[PDB]
Amino acid sequence: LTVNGDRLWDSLMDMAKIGPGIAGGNNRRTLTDEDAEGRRLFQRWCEAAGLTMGVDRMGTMFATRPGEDPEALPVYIGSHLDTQPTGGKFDGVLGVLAGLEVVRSLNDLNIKTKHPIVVTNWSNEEGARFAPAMLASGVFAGIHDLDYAYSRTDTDGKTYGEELKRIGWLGEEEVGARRMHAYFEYHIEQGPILEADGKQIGVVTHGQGLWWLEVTLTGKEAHTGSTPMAMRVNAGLAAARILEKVQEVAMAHQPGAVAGVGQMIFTPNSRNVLPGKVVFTIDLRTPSQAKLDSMRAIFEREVPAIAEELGVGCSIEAIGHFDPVTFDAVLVGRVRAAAERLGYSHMDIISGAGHDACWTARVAPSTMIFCPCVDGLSHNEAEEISPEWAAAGCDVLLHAVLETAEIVQ
Amino acid sequence: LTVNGDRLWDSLMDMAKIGPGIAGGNNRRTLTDEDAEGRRLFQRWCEAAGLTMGVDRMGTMFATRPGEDPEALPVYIGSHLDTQPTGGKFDGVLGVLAGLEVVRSLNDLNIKTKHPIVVTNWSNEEGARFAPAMLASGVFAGIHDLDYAYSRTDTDGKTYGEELKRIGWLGEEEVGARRMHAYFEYHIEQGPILEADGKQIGVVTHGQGLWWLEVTLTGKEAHTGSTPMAMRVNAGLAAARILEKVQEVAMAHQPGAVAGVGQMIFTPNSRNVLPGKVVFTIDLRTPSQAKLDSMRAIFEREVPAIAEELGVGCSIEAIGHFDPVTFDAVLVGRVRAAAERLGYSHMDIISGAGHDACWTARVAPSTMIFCPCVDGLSHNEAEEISPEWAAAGCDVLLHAVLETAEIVQ
Ligand SMILES: [Zn+2]
Ligand SMILES: [Zn+2]
Ligand SMILES: [Zn+2]
Ligand SMILES: [Zn+2]
Repeated sequence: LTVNGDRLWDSLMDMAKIGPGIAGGNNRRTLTDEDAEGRRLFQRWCEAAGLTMGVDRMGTMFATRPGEDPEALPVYIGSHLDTQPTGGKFDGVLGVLAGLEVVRSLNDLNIKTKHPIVVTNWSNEEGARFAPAMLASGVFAGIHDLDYAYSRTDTDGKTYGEELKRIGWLGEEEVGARRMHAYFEYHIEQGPILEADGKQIGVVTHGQGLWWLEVTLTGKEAHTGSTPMAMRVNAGLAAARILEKVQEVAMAHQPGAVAGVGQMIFTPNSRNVLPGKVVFTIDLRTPSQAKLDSMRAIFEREVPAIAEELGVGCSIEAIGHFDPVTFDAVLVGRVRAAAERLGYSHMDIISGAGHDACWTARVAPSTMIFCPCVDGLSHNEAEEISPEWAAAGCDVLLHAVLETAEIVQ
Repeated sequence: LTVNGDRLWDSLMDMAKIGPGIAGGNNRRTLTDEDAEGRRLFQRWCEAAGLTMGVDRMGTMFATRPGEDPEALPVYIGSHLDTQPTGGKFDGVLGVLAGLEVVRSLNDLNIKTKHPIVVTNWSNEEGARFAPAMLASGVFAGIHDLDYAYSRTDTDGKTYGEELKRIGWLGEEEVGARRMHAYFEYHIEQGPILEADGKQIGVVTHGQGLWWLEVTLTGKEAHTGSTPMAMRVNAGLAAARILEKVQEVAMAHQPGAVAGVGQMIFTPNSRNVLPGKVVFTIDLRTPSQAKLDSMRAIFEREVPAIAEELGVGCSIEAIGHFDPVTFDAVLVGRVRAAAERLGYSHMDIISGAGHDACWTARVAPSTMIFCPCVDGLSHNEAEEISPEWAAAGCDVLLHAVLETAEIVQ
């Protein structure tokens, strides 16, 4: 049994035509008109494949294929259609549309299952327009209330909840109200491991835990000409030395830990004035609870000490956190076995990023499947997979789901 | 014997009322309409003091007080009325309005001079809106042609030359056509030295030379979750290590050198994506030619080696440069002597920043006078001096000018 990879591929290219970016990728941020366009197209496809559409109060979309057991809970296949402003075509979209290809493959064969199958598009997974990321799955898994989620505002000062109403995807359903037999998410690695190790299938075992530590450094705004070295209070240098320490800390915890900085903000950011304020986020991740606690403790001690070294003030706010996630070992094994059975090359991998699956794992037996991506490139328009990679993992998805939903024939 | 410090102070407070900033300072950037308003008020004052106004093709304003010798070249008293967006009330303004106070004090006493005195408001000294700084004095001293200066455009894409015409300060006079007997500029220190050493008067002997080395680092945009440490090409860490090098190089060149970074720009600047591009300016300065060449050479060699260490691409563009300026020893001497005779405390100081004086020094015997400023604060709305500080240095200015222009009696 396999999926129609050509049909999968075509769907990916059709969805990529909505909210196209500036370089062959996508800018289809959550709750834009472009996102509404993608939602509608997906719904059209879902209906054409015999699925009934449910929508929750966060706008998550649940497309149900009936099971033959009316008491059986559904096997959910989820991801997200929303993208980064420099979005790739495959991040998120692959998982959603793989779920759709699974259905279509089951419809082609008239397969009946005991469990219903529900293909799921989570609202605002990316957290690019409204933070946090994984916002709708967050409410679903009880991580935060609807109120909190609704009040998230974008860089235009519009709220999530207003925008959700504006495009008319404020659904009827209570968020978190569905119980899942199981949850699968198929996604690109967003990293270079599978490609570099030549593996078609990443058997996701865990998701790495993280802290986002937002560091605000307070310097003295001082002309870089007229201020002698000995009288500088240099928040940019402090930031710099902290970035070194972050690298040193990450390296002391190898293997299987990361830390680094993506976002750095100097104020005023003039060429001839030392910053009054420097803000940055230390992103530290590991599947190892001990390493995550250890890096976080180290940062809490050393970051202000490095600031203090330069007379720079320092406050640290935890703006993101979850502990390492263990995917359901039975579902993991199904994915591993299916990859073996299908003759695909495969390895076990840690999910480096968070996904909606990391939240569903709290309320439901959850796992993920990875396919490779070229050069580990993600969150960028040049993000690439082959149709062969797309289909390989969708095949593993088909098998793992069908084993879980249970074929009636 | 002295200036009216009350009248000086009042003029400062009147000028600070035009294009007021957010917080006690000024946003009266060059060739804004509020710049035009400041120009107009200064002209009104100038005319009421018996000065005739000339304007060059850059909009520099030259207010002449007659001399008794019709062949004598003028003693120029210059600064600028344009401010940083978060400008202080005193930067530039003090010099121009001190020139006006000198005139008024000479008029109060009906003093005649051999040399005419010209009060000068240079256009776009700050270089906030249209870069570089010292644009009008630059053209005056032949550093750059009118073409280049006119073609400077702001962040809105309006050109300097359009804007100059818009406000109707495109003057008749050929830029650089005036020959100066002498040039004085009275300016705040913009640094903490005079304040820290309890001196009222900075006798400026030299202006430090500079290089501005804009470094563009090319990294790999890579998710900070999904990318293993060993596969990162981290342009932000490269930037960090370069900032540390910059500090270590600065500290090796003490005494009498600076280097540091005010401007840092990460792209895309997301929390979960390592930058594809980091741009920053290494601002390095010293009155020592040897140390300036040394620092420059060391950066040109070591910055790419730091980048190469991390696999980061590196490109260095010199975006600004002038050599150390020696102010005219005779005019320096007069400033020092006038401070001594008047009983003000005083020290020799190096101009940390560039000023219009540093360009006039090419075509004319030039010097500067500094007064203190609170905490070295400049290019910020909380930039502060006392009326006492303002007046002490304007007194030294009156004496130095009158000795140079020569009293008739
Ligand atoms: Zn995703
Ligand atoms: Zn993503
Ligand atoms: Zn100035
Ligand atoms: Zn200034």
